[PDB]
Amino acid sequence: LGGREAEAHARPYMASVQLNGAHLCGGVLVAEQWVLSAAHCLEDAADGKVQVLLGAHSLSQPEPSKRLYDVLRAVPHPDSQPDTIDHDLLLLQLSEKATLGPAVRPLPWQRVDRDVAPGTLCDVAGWGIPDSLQHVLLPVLDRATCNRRTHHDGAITERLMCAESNRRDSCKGDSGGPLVCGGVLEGVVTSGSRVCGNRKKPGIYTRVASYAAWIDSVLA
Repeated sequence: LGGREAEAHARPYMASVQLNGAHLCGGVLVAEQWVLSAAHCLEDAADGKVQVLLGAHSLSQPEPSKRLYDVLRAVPHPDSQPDTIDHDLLLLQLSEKATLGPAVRPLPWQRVDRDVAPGTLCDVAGWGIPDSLQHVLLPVLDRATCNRRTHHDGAITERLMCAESNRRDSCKGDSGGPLVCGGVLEGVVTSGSRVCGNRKKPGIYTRVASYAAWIDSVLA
């Protein structure tokens, strides 16, 4: 473990989904040629060019591991739609297998369909408003509380999970950012609301383990 040039990055699985050269959404490298993000990211596809940037820590600094990849195909869950929070997953296939290294490496995702224990501190990372990749450990909430914190609209299914969150988070945070617990991908954020108000809201993430068969079916 020594390459005088290429530097190691703490979160080598983070991918930046870009549109016309600017950060659109965070994503996670889950296989050499696949990046998982949220379907709502490709919402207002300005019809521009969409690419995936890997090996980046900071989007405003030169780094030897940064590499741009084009997208061969974008596969949103078949049941996702703009007016629902459900099945908000999106798999992007890169133009070619990503060259892996100290700054580029796939992250294992949870295939065992069981809830993350409430209270567990999970790593949420992404590029907010962007510069250096931002990350915070947020505690997972029990579904009961989350349901009541969402004003009880039964919006939280067993295919979704919740984490604590502050205001900036719910308005200035990465719109496709993963939720990683114990080094395993567990969730993908469902929010993208850019309107910053005083309305505090918990963080809602799509549980990847809940869509294991689908992810498997797509990557096969």
